[PDB]
Amino acid sequence: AETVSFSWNKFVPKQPNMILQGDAIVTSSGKLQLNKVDENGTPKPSSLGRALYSTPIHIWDKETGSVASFAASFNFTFYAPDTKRLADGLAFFLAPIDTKPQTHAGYLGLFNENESGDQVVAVEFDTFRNSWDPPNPHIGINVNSIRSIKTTSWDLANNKVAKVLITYDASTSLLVASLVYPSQRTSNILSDVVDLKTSLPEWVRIGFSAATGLDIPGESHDVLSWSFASNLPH
Amino acid sequence: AETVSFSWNKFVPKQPNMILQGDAIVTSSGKLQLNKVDENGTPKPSSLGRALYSTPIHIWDKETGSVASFAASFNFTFYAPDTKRLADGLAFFLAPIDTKPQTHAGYLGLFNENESGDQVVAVEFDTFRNSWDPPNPHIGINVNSIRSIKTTSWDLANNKVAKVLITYDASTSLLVASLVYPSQRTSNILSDVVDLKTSLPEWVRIGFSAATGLDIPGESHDVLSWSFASNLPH
Amino acid sequence: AETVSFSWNKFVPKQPNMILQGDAIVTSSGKLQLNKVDENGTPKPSSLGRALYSTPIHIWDKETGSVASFAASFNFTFYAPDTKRLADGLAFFLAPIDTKPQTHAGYLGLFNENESGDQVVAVEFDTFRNSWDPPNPHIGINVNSIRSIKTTSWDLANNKVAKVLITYDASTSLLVASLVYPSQRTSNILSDVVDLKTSLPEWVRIGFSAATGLDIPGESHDVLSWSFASNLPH
Amino acid sequence: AETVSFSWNKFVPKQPNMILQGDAIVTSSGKLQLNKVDENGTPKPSSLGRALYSTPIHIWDKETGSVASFAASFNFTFYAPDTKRLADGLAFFLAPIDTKPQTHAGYLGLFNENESGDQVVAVEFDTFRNSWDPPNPHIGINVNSIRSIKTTSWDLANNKVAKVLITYDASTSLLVASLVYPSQRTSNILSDVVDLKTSLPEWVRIGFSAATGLDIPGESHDVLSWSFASNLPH
Ligand SMILES: [Ca+2]
Ligand SMILES: [Ca+2]
Ligand SMILES: [Ca+2]
Ligand SMILES: [Ca+2]
Ligand SMILES: [Mn+2]
Ligand SMILES: [Mn+2]
Ligand SMILES: [Mn+2]
Ligand SMILES: [Mn+2]
Repeated sequence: AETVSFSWNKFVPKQPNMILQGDAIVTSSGKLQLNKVDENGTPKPSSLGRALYSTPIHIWDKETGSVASFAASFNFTFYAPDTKRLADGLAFFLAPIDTKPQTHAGYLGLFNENESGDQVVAVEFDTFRNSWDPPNPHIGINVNSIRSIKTTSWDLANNKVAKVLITYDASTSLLVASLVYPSQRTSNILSDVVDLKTSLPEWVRIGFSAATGLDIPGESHDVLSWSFASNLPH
Repeated sequence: AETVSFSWNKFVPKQPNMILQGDAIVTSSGKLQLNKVDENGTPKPSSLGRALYSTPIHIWDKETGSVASFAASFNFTFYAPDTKRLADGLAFFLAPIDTKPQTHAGYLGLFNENESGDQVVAVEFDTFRNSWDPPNPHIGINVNSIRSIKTTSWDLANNKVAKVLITYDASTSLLVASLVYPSQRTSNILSDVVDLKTSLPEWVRIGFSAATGLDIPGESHDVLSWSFASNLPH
Repeated sequence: AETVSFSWNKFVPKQPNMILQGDAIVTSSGKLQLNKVDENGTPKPSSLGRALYSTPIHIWDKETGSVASFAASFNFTFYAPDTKRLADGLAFFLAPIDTKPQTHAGYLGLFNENESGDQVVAVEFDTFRNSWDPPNPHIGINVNSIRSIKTTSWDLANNKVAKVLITYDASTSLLVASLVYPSQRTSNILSDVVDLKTSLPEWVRIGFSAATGLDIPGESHDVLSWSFASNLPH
Repeated sequence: AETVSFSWNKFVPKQPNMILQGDAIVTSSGKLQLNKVDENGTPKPSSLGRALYSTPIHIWDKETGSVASFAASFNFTFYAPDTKRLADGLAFFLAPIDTKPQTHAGYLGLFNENESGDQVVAVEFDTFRNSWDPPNPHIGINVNSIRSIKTTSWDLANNKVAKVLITYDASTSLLVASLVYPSQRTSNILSDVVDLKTSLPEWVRIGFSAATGLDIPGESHDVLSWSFASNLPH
């Protein structure tokens, strides 16, 4: 086997094991703040921040044919000055080692209009209905496209902390995404199969991406903690 | 801290670390078969089997005031000769060290008519609507009563294997129960708060209980694997 | 695979997951005190206490032929009113589920004069030279006999805490025993091969045994903490 | 807490999570070969290869004052065409993020003549007696100096695989280094206290360094596997 793991209950500014892109920064308060915010703490429209764990992960082996199973968890929140006008969302994803930020707003920094997507697999938390979207805030599974292969309703709550759990079982190629609000005693879950061998390169970096509304502030997105474990078998 | 854990991908007949009650047995095939079955593999009505992990778990400390966080997973299935007439269900639970089987059928071997329940906490997978029940097969959280404190719809499927995950976070006293059918790419999740300090004794045994229909065969219930981890803090 | 593990930084009187034999007790102070002691804290000669983890461990599989790898750690100490007259020692061991205390003093509660030993594997910390012994306090590897298959010098220290680590690698059948005194910055290590398949039953209980001098007080032995992990492969 | 871990039973050429310096390469055979070798497999004198795990480790916190505990293991070997003329050795170490190779031969690529050492902590396996050295191959604990704070005899064996275990317990600041030859059923152990807070920077990279004899071939050094875990407390 080949394994890797990590856990933090907080971020540390300038931590050398995280790559930051876009507007993403880490506050003295230990928060990974993905989007730029006004004085009064008001998200600025057209913000785009990404953050990637520095060490590349070995996700599958062309030689042995093995695919890793993995699991990630995190806590996050968003703040919306106007609960009625949200945009655009947050995503957890896997991409090529040299991944750079893509289009903002509704493309969540991952993808691009008029272009087939890099090899990017993501789990989205989407607040804004684009043409390709279902109605309402949803959770989705994106496989090389911002046009989700499967979705589900996300009972979101402004300013409350959401506890997220993502899991991938190589044995069934089944990806599971669950989200829970302890404050609310509320919960959501989504699942589908994903072939990692056909959607990602052998080695990838994993991380976060979030965007504020194109022309509106939408909501800011902050990640509070992060945990992650991968097991690639012999 | 104080921890304990275990994992098996199969059961072994006569394994000395499992307590069996009722009709529960372990097949040569490595299945923990909770209910008695006809020649043709047809569940017998009024069957009741329970099985408990032999070592008692330390769930909370009256001295320090600490409460354990824990997590359990398992795979299970049921077989119903007649999909239209199911009964009664299966449960995962925690009870006092000296726990014995209670009433069958709709009481899931856990509880009793006309009696306040021992200190029993359970997560149920309920196939039969009793008076106290909501309509349809559901998943529930029972806290000393068969009358669930909270429920959710269970998209079940005859003969398919369900992958279950139960979690308890002392920090928020939030219990989470999730169930997934990889065959179906289908999933369900439930959550609520439970005060272990007021609902269980310091030490408990954890295990399985299932019942077939009172006067009908309902469905049989088999557990295939079991994993479990507890962490009681200083 | 099949795994089990546990960890405690202290013992709790009456803990239901420990079996006590002989004079062994657990103090309110969280110490597993193996031998009986005078008012003034003076060991009584001919004391014999054993303690076993309640759940039986699956050490090897006659069917699959697999053997578990495992690891145990603990902290312990002894007190000797007279450093010049020590006896007899302490042992960590594995034995049959129904193991009962054997001969005391130099037999460490494990074995018997004039009898071939049950299926008992042990790692000893031996303070008293019996006929079969090398000179000086030593650490040994006993395989069904109190006459160690291999030994090494133990730089012991009265009243100081020793940190012990025992490991078993099925892949090489190599058992490793290491002991460290942080106070002293001193350390000792021993290793040899042991065939578990030929020296123990499939299932065993693991635990501690200690004896005070036959006609002298020797030293008392206390275990402070215990950790343990086993992995039996498919 | 803050943790990180990893395990590999083999290296993969071009793996993106390892930094290679000097002559270090990874063979198709999955071996991390630290030193350059003739056609016939004969070490070339004045070889110097280092290899570092790419992600920086958080070893202590100036803010909280906490220091990590950690553990590393590995398998390694050396080949000596002439068992009577060995040089110079291998080391496991921790250094600053931007660590570069230093002096070769007896300086093990870590240090320099006439210079006080960077903040480098190491555990050495030393085959050649330099002026500062004790007689015979030894294991040592180097703290900012190639002049070991403590040493012990190393019962080495040409061409056999050694299994190494290094541990650091913040609670006692005690570093433990153990080495075992299963082929030989032979073992060695060393321990001393090390103040990480005064000998390393908060963040470091960990890795391997080995050197062949100045003017002689000495022995080659190959690392076969690597495991590592760190836990930095709140
Ligand atoms: Ca959208
Ligand atoms: Ca019911
Ligand atoms: Ca003796
Ligand atoms: Ca030297
Ligand atoms: Mn969407
Ligand atoms: Mn119900
Ligand atoms: Mn002896
Ligand atoms: Mn040296």
